[PDB]
Amino acid sequence: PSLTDMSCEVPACTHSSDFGGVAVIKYAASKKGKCAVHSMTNAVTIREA
Amino acid sequence: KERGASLQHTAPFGCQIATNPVRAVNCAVGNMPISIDIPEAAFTRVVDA
Repeated sequence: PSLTDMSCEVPACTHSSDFGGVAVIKYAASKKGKCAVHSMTNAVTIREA
Repeated sequence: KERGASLQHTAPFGCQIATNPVRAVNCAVGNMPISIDIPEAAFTRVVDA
Protein backbone atom coordinates (compact mmCIF):
# COMPACT_ATOMS: atom_id res chain seq x y z
CA PRO A 1 0.00 0.00 0.00
CA SER A 2 0.91 3.62 -0.65
CA LEU A 3 -0.21 6.43 1.66
CA THR A 4 -0.71 10.09 0.77
CA ASP A 5 -2.40 13.21 2.16
CA MET A 6 -1.08 12.32 5.61
CA SER A 7 -0.47 14.57 8.61
CA CYS A 8 0.84 14.14 12.15
CA GLU A 9 -0.03 15.61 15.55
CA VAL A 10 1.52 14.95 18.96
CA PRO A 11 -1.06 15.27 21.76
CA ALA A 12 1.59 14.59 24.40
CA CYS A 13 5.37 14.34 24.62
CA THR A 14 7.43 13.57 27.71
CA HIS A 15 11.09 12.52 27.53
CA SER A 16 10.53 10.00 30.31
CA SER A 17 12.62 7.16 28.75
CA ASP A 18 9.62 4.76 28.64
CA PHE A 19 8.00 5.93 25.39
CA GLY A 20 6.50 9.03 26.94
CA GLY A 21 5.49 10.52 23.59
CA VAL A 22 2.43 9.57 21.56
CA ALA A 23 1.68 10.72 18.02
CA VAL A 24 -1.41 10.40 15.81
CA ILE A 25 -0.90 10.19 12.05
CA LYS A 26 -3.88 10.72 9.74
CA TYR A 27 -3.46 8.79 6.50
CA ALA A 28 -5.27 8.05 3.25
CA ALA A 29 -4.29 4.49 2.33
CA SER A 30 -4.46 3.22 -1.24
CA LYS A 31 -5.69 -0.18 -0.04
CA LYS A 32 -5.75 -2.50 2.95
CA GLY A 33 -2.33 -3.87 3.84
CA LYS A 34 0.60 -3.91 6.24
CA CYS A 35 3.35 -1.29 6.31
CA ALA A 36 6.38 -0.57 8.49
CA VAL A 37 6.74 2.68 10.45
CA HIS A 38 10.30 3.91 10.99
CA SER A 39 11.80 7.13 12.30
CA MET A 40 14.17 8.97 9.96
CA THR A 41 16.16 10.47 12.86
CA ASN A 42 18.15 8.94 15.69
CA ALA A 43 16.84 11.26 18.41
CA VAL A 44 13.39 9.62 18.62
CA THR A 45 12.62 5.89 18.62
CA ILE A 46 9.25 4.31 17.82
CA ARG A 47 7.87 1.43 19.88
CA GLU A 48 5.85 -0.13 17.06
CA ALA A 49 7.34 -1.62 13.90
CA LYS B 1 -30.20 43.21 83.18
CA GLU B 2 -27.52 45.29 81.42
CA ARG B 3 -25.61 42.72 79.33
CA GLY B 4 -25.83 44.54 76.03
CA ALA B 5 -25.36 42.74 72.75
CA SER B 6 -23.55 39.41 72.57
CA LEU B 7 -20.80 38.46 70.14
CA GLN B 8 -23.09 36.64 67.71
CA HIS B 9 -24.79 40.00 67.12
CA THR B 10 -21.68 42.23 67.09
CA ALA B 11 -18.80 40.09 65.82
CA PRO B 12 -17.02 41.42 62.71
CA PHE B 13 -16.75 39.50 59.43
CA GLY B 14 -20.19 37.98 60.04
CA CYS B 15 -18.90 35.39 62.50
CA GLN B 16 -21.48 33.18 64.21
CA ILE B 17 -20.64 32.65 67.88
CA ALA B 18 -21.77 29.46 69.60
CA THR B 19 -21.25 27.82 72.98
CA ASN B 20 -20.71 24.31 74.33
CA PRO B 21 -17.97 24.28 73.11
CA VAL B 22 -17.25 27.94 72.32
CA ARG B 23 -17.00 28.21 68.54
CA ALA B 24 -16.67 30.89 65.90
CA VAL B 25 -18.28 29.71 62.67
CA ASN B 26 -18.03 31.02 59.10
CA CYS B 27 -15.71 34.01 59.46
CA ALA B 28 -15.12 35.42 55.97
CA VAL B 29 -11.57 36.58 56.68
CA GLY B 30 -8.36 35.67 54.89
CA ASN B 31 -7.99 32.65 52.64
CA MET B 32 -7.19 28.94 52.75
CA PRO B 33 -4.34 27.05 51.08
CA ILE B 34 -5.56 23.66 49.85
CA SER B 35 -3.20 20.94 48.65
CA ILE B 36 -4.64 17.88 46.91
CA ASP B 37 -2.69 14.71 46.10
CA ILE B 38 -4.63 13.03 43.29
CA PRO B 39 -3.95 9.40 42.25
CA GLU B 40 -3.07 8.51 38.68
CA ALA B 41 -6.35 6.61 38.30
CA ALA B 42 -8.31 9.88 38.22
CA PHE B 43 -6.51 11.27 35.15
CA THR B 44 -7.30 10.57 31.49
CA ARG B 45 -4.70 10.89 28.74
CA VAL B 46 -5.17 13.47 26.00
CA VAL B 47 -5.42 10.78 23.32
CA ASP B 48 -8.29 9.10 25.21
CA ALA B 49 -10.13 12.35 25.91
